Amino acid sequence: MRSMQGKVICATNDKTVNVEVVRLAPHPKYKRRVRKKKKYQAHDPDNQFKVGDWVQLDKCRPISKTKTFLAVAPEGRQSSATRPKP
Amino acid sequence: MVKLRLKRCGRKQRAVYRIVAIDVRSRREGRDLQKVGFYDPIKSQTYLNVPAILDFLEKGAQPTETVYDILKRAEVFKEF
Amino acid sequence: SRYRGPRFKKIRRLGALPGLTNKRPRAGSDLRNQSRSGKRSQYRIRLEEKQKLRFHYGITERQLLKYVRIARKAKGSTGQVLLQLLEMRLDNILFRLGMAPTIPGARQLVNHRHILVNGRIVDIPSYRCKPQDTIMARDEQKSIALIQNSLDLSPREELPKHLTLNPFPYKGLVNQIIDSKWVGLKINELLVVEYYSRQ
Amino acid sequence: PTIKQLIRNTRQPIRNVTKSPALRGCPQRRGTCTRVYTITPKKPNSALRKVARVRLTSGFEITAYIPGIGHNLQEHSVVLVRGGRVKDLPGVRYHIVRGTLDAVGVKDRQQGRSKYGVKKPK
Amino acid sequence: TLKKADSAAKRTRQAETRRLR
RNA sequence: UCUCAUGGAGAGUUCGAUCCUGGCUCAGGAUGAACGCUGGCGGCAUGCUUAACACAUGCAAGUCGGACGGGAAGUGGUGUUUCCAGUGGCGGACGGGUGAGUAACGCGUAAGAACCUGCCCUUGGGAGGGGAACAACAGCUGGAAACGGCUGCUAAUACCCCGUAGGCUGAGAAGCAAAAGGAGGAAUCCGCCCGAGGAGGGGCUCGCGUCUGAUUAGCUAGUUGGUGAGGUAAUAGCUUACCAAGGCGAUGAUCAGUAGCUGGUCCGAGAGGAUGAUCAGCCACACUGGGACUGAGACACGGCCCAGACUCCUACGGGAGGCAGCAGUGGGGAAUUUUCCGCAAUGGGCGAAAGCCUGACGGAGCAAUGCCGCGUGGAGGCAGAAGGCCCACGGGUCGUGAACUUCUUUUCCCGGAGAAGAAGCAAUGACGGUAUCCGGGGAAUAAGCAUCGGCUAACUCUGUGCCAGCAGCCGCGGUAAGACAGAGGAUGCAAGCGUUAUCCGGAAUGAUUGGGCGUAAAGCGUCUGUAGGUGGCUUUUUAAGUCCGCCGUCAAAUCCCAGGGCUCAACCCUGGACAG
Ligand SMILES: [Mg+2]
Ligand SMILES: [Mg+2]
Ligand SMILES: [Mg+2]
Ligand SMILES: [Mg+2]
Ligand SMILES: [Mg+2]
Ligand SMILES: [Mg+2]
Ligand SMILES: [Mg+2]
Ligand SMILES: [Mg+2]
Ligand SMILES: [Mg+2]
Ligand SMILES: [Mg+2]
Ligand SMILES: [Mg+2]
Ligand SMILES: [Mg+2]
Ligand SMILES: [Mg+2]
Ligand SMILES: [Mg+2]
Ligand SMILES: [Mg+2]
Ligand SMILES: [Mg+2]
Ligand SMILES: [Mg+2]
Ligand SMILES: [Mg+2]
Ligand SMILES: [Mg+2]
Ligand SMILES: [Mg+2]
Ligand SMILES: [Mg+2]
Ligand SMILES: [Mg+2]
Ligand SMILES: [Mg+2]
Ligand SMILES: [Mg+2]
Ligand SMILES: [Mg+2]
Ligand SMILES: [Mg+2]
Ligand SMILES: [Mg+2]
Ligand SMILES: [Mg+2]
Ligand SMILES: [Mg+2]
Ligand SMILES: [Mg+2]
Ligand SMILES: [Mg+2]
Ligand SMILES: [Mg+2]
Ligand SMILES: [Mg+2]
Ligand SMILES: [Mg+2]
Ligand SMILES: [Mg+2]
Ligand SMILES: [Mg+2]
Ligand SMILES: [Mg+2]
Ligand SMILES: [Mg+2]
Ligand SMILES: [Mg+2]
Ligand SMILES: [Mg+2]
Ligand SMILES: [Mg+2]
Ligand SMILES: [Mg+2]
Ligand SMILES: [Mg+2]
Ligand SMILES: [Mg+2]
Ligand SMILES: [Mg+2]
Ligand SMILES: [Mg+2]
Ligand SMILES: [Mg+2]
Ligand SMILES: [Mg+2]
Ligand SMILES: [Mg+2]
Ligand SMILES: [Mg+2]
Ligand SMILES: [Mg+2]
Ligand SMILES: [Mg+2]
Ligand SMILES: [Mg+2]
Ligand SMILES: [Mg+2]
Ligand SMILES: [Mg+2]
Ligand SMILES: [Mg+2]
Ligand SMILES: [Mg+2]
Ligand SMILES: [Mg+2]
Ligand SMILES: [Mg+2]
Ligand SMILES: [Mg+2]
Ligand SMILES: [Mg+2]
Ligand SMILES: [Mg+2]
Ligand SMILES: [Mg+2]
Ligand SMILES: [Mg+2]
Ligand SMILES: [Mg+2]
Ligand SMILES: [Mg+2]
Ligand SMILES: [Mg+2]
Ligand SMILES: [Mg+2]
Ligand SMILES: [Mg+2]
Ligand SMILES: [Mg+2]
Ligand SMILES: [Mg+2]
Ligand SMILES: [Mg+2]
Ligand SMILES: [Mg+2]
Ligand SMILES: [Mg+2]
Ligand SMILES: [Mg+2]
Ligand SMILES: [Mg+2]
Ligand SMILES: [Mg+2]
Ligand SMILES: [Mg+2]
Ligand SMILES: [Mg+2]
Ligand SMILES: [Mg+2]
Ligand SMILES: [Mg+2]
Ligand SMILES: [Mg+2]
Ligand SMILES: [Mg+2]
Ligand SMILES: [Mg+2]
Ligand SMILES: [Mg+2]
Ligand SMILES: [Mg+2]
Ligand SMILES: [Mg+2]
Ligand SMILES: [Mg+2]
Ligand SMILES: [Mg+2]
Ligand SMILES: [Mg+2]
Ligand SMILES: [Mg+2]
Ligand SMILES: [Mg+2]
Ligand SMILES: [Mg+2]
Ligand SMILES: [Mg+2]
Ligand SMILES: [Mg+2]
Ligand SMILES: [Mg+2]
Repeated sequence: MRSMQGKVICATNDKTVNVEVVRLAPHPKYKRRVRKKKKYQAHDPDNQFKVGDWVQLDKCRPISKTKTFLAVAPEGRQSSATRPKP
Repeated sequence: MVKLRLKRCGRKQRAVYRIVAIDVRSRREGRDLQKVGFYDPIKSQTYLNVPAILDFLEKGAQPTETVYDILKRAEVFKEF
Repeated sequence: SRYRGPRFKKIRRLGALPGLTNKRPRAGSDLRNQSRSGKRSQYRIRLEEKQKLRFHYGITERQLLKYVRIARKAKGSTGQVLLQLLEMRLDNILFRLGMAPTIPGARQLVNHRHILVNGRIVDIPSYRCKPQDTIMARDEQKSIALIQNSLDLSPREELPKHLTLNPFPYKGLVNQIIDSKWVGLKINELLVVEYYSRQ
Repeated sequence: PTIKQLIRNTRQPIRNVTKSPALRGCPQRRGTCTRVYTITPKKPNSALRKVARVRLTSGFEITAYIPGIGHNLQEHSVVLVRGGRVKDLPGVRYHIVRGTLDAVGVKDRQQGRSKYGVKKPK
Repeated sequence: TLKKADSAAKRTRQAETRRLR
């Protein structure tokens, strides 16, 4: 299905990162939407990602008692690069 | 293995069967993969849906005696 | 499960009930004590409406209730649909074709297997009749005798246009579904419905 | 009120509290009478009420009312008790079903007999 | 002598021998 | 005046009255219900909720002589044919029961990649040459029994070796590995070994949804990751050594308490509340705990081993056992059935088939437990009599009610005939001589239970006198009681009617739809501010929400709509779909 975009809280450990994913959900009774935030242990060989980064999260075979997820370069994002002003 | 057989429904003394494709180790009325035919002795109502039967027989489904003979009368074994 | 009690009584209290009795009530002779309840609570009015219905057709309450659920299910005007349902009953169509003296008589007839619906014997009163249906007497001596003497000696020709009758074999025929104006009694169905809002 | 607050679960229901705890979710319970005695009712109702203390199968001891007129009940009798509250007497939440086990039916009651456990007279 | 437990006994013994193998 | 709607009711009670806030109580539905009184019949269902507490007896898993050697019944004999322990083969991992444990990827839903797979299909190649044992049996012997001990003996589709192998290990070089015959006179059949697929059944992994408690605030060190070696059918702290210091947590971790979950069921105008019996799927367990073995498959309910607790047998030296399988007994309890028939149907197991076994299942029996149908008579019946009760004694009312006269026979009784259910060769039916059909009698065999002060439909009289008693709330009852008990009368339902228990409703009384906070319960004493929530206008972008179309799926049964079948209905069957 659709992979999960999130941002990195902790880069400290080797070949791993700790990602925070925020997703919105329409709370079952009262119909307003709420932010629920979950953490993930993501497998990242090469240790390319640092703290603060915005990274897409992919699914794969289990690499540990926790990490099921492969750290993947951000899928698509609006360029923060300056655009023309017509 | 996969077996095409009768599953018993209706009520006391009045019996009506569905013809169904189901793994042989499930119970007699238990859950199944596909419903295919319909059968009944007293109203002498019998008819089937042949593409399904053929698609299961193709993948190796074994019928049971009663069912086997029902398929015989409707000539599903000749097309095979 | 049937009302074997005094008729004239329920007649006095409720009103005129065709399906019960052809004998007009006594002067009533209650003018001595002049005892009244005062007037009737709205509840009593509604209750007597329902009771009217129920006793005209010989139906039990718990039966009436499920008829009413059927009614609330059906798509259309509730009270009307109800009255349809009550008026298509077999002993009732039997009565209203004058094949019987009254509804208890017609019920007795139906019950003893003296009737045929499309060459098939139906002995249960509540059998629901559907359009294009043949109401016949069983071909035996006694059945014919009953139907003949109860048909001929009663002069009334009111037949309400959905009901056909033919002379020698005495083939009754149900033509169609009842019309609200063709109903067998004077009743505000609105009241019975309002009573049944609480079930 | 505030939605934000309602999503902290600020609505919780008040559970149903039973009127006859000693029954423990049953229609009846059998018990043995520890004592049979009389009590005076809360004023202005004065009379003398017939009550017996019963020790039950669920272990509790309660005080239950005996209906009708007259009774044969005495200590170490096995009766059957049912729910329902007598507004008169403080603390009495239970009756004694008449006509079963050790409580006989009320003698010479002709009407509404089923409540008091009485045969139909021939 | 007539001994009746097929399943029990027989499967037991078989299990032993096969286990040694 | 098109379309949508088939749906939301109140009443009493604080006061001398009123309006209000506010609780309590009632009218409705539903039971796996129990108890009281009463009880004719049929149709389809349902039947230990408590003690996952004990269990006497009988039965619930076997089959294959066409894998094999024997011996035992007959027969005249190895022409015929049966049974049978034993070795082997598959099956006992399905079916059946129960809900103790489990707040978990256990369940529902949706995804994934590192796997396994006997039987069943589809397909590519093969089955050479030997040898050795072990039961059985025999003899000797120990045992009360259970069950054993020595020495011989023997067959195989049972064991071992060698040769060959489109597979396995490995960068390669190389290295390594298989077989089984039995039927038939032959054709041919059922098998065997190695690969490669298919379908079904299993193992894992992850997103989301998955009870109450803050008077439970820090928890976790193989714990959270990395490498190296091991291990698993496969990924993995699954294991172990070393390195690093993480992981989870005020959006509630950890700890405690409760609970099997889901299709669904009950209620609700709807939004949603409560619950998880029967019926269907999944999990978990098998006297209490722990192990493994066999095997495609188990850590195995009617298998093994141990410990423990408990029951039995013993000739006292030792053994035997596990109903939460079907019935059945004790016990607990308000409470829940026969130690029944049958493999004929469907479904399983084994077999070449004949066939055998199936307390799964099909049926019967018991019980108003529930839903549904029918009955207990129909038509006429001076308006005269007996009797109950009321009466201002005039009369009223039980009452067309009965008695009485005719008609009818569903049900009852006595006789007859008598299915489908059975599937294509006939045969073969537990139900059952039942369902149904024809005849003969004959109103004949069959009505109770609540209530009658208000809510709430239905009223008077005798008996009692703050007594006896009633009551769901308000409250009745101190001499004429519409509220107690009796009678008559009436009303409501009706083979049921009431009472108690449980749940939702009404309750807008925990309020999203749908409430409040000056004085009725309710604004922190007042600020500063962190997380958190919302946030002015204009243009562009993106498309996460949002919206529309199409696809996959959300099992069948249930609910909804449309037909069809049991005489109708309940129930069953087909087809289809809104929601979300
Ligand atoms: Mg046929
Ligand atoms: Mg009466
Ligand atoms: Mg309602
Ligand atoms: Mg609000
Ligand atoms: Mg309530
Ligand atoms: Mg006050
Ligand atoms: Mg007052
Ligand atoms: Mg209020
Ligand atoms: Mg009720
Ligand atoms: Mg009885
Ligand atoms: Mg239990
Ligand atoms: Mg035994
Ligand atoms: Mg047997
Ligand atoms: Mg043979
Ligand atoms: Mg044999
Ligand atoms: Mg063989
Ligand atoms: Mg021979
Ligand atoms: Mg043998
Ligand atoms: Mg032997
Ligand atoms: Mg099992
Ligand atoms: Mg099982
Ligand atoms: Mg069962
Ligand atoms: Mg539990
Ligand atoms: Mg816990
Ligand atoms: Mg999951
Ligand atoms: Mg989860
Ligand atoms: Mg799982
Ligand atoms: Mg095998
Ligand atoms: Mg070949
Ligand atoms: Mg060879
Ligand atoms: Mg070799
Ligand atoms: Mg071999
Ligand atoms: Mg031969
Ligand atoms: Mg030969
Ligand atoms: Mg293969
Ligand atoms: Mg739940
Ligand atoms: Mg370590
Ligand atoms: Mg509501
Ligand atoms: Mg159960
Ligand atoms: Mg089940
Ligand atoms: Mg297990
Ligand atoms: Mg036990
Ligand atoms: Mg164990
Ligand atoms: Mg193994
Ligand atoms: Mg087993
Ligand atoms: Mg075990
Ligand atoms: Mg057992
Ligand atoms: Mg032991
Ligand atoms: Mg033992
Ligand atoms: Mg043993
Ligand atoms: Mg049992
Ligand atoms: Mg007992
Ligand atoms: Mg007892
Ligand atoms: Mg019972
Ligand atoms: Mg069979
Ligand atoms: Mg069979
Ligand atoms: Mg076979
Ligand atoms: Mg038997
Ligand atoms: Mg059964
Ligand atoms: Mg009986
Ligand atoms: Mg019945
Ligand atoms: Mg009965
Ligand atoms: Mg009862
Ligand atoms: Mg009924
Ligand atoms: Mg009459
Ligand atoms: Mg007759
Ligand atoms: Mg009949
Ligand atoms: Mg035949
Ligand atoms: Mg007859
Ligand atoms: Mg009134
Ligand atoms: Mg009373
Ligand atoms: Mg009540
Ligand atoms: Mg007075
Ligand atoms: Mg006096
Ligand atoms: Mg008096
Ligand atoms: Mg007087
Ligand atoms: Mg009274
Ligand atoms: Mg009376
Ligand atoms: Mg009841
Ligand atoms: Mg509410
Ligand atoms: Mg409240
Ligand atoms: Mg308020
Ligand atoms: Mg004040
Ligand atoms: Mg205040
Ligand atoms: Mg202030
Ligand atoms: Mg203040
Ligand atoms: Mg303060
Ligand atoms: Mg501030
Ligand atoms: Mg801020
Ligand atoms: Mg913002
Ligand atoms: Mg804006
Ligand atoms: Mg469905
Ligand atoms: Mg329909
Ligand atoms: Mg029909
Ligand atoms: Mg359907
Ligand atoms: Mg959809």
